[PDB]
Amino acid sequence: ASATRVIQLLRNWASGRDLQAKLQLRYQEISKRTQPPPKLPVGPSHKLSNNYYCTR
Amino acid sequence: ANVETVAVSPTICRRGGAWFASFGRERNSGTKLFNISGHVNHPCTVEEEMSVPLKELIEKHAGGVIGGWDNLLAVIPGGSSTPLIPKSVCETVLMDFDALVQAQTGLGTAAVIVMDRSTDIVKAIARLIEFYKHESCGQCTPCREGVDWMNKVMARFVKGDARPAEIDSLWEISKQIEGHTICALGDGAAWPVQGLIRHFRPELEERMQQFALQHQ
Ligand SMILES: Cc1cc2nc3c(=O)[nH]c(=O)nc-3n(C[C@H](O)[C@H](O)[C@H](O)COP(=O)(O)O)c2cc1C
Ligand code: SF4
Repeated sequence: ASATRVIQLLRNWASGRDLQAKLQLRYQEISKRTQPPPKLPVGPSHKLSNNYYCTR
Repeated sequence: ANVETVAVSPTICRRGGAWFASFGRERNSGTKLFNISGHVNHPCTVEEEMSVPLKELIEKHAGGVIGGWDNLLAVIPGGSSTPLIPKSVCETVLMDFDALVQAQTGLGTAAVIVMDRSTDIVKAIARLIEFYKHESCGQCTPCREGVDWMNKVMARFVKGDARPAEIDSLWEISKQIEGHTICALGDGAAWPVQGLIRHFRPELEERMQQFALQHQ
């Protein structure tokens, strides 16, 4: 946050806890809005043999 | 009836059934015509007693394998429809129905095709599968579709494009053709790939390995 240190002290004394450690507003620690592409594995029934449907 | 079966009958009648049954093992009676072709010094057609061992026939009537008996790679004993057998089996196997059935290869038409150690076995089996693809009548679904499918798969196997898992897939595909068609042409197409996979799987695997390593 952009609050001055006196206001930080007043907030921490009024609430009784250090508010600057755990802020309600999220600033820059969240994930990027652009992500690399995924790969997404397939599954257990994607075999080429020994995979007759009557057995599963 | 086959022409050989019809043609031997008057001689059997004249000389008696006992004379014909004196040759060969039990339930494997009589004489037989053999066509030895492929990698032999003297490919030919001969008449011989039924249960003659394969090695004796090859080295006596066909002049032996080209380059010596130690140069032998594989033998197709009864025409294209029979599974091939490696050199280790041909040392003691006999040329009749029962012994070749116990060798998982069958006697067929007694047409021996000899492939030496300079043979690309995958290419030979793929050529046989191409023959069967060109000879299928197309009537029933398993032959009409699956034989073409196996032809494409074996063509890719020859280069090495495939992955090892596909080998098992190919096996299953053949099993889906055999016993599910109108006539026995489907069986005759399924059996050669089964023999090739049974006896020469490392060759296919190393071909795929070399293709992958060459093409990143
Ligand atoms: C695809 C296919 C092709 C065949 N071609 C011949 C052939 O060209 N000549 C032959 O004698 N039998 C051929 N047969 C086997 C015949 O069924 C066989 O001739 C017939 O059963 C005669 O029986 P026999 O051997 O007791 O005389 C073929 C079988 C199949 C499945
Ligand atoms: S198995 Fe026989 S009947 Fe069926 S498509 Fe092949 S040749 Fe025709």
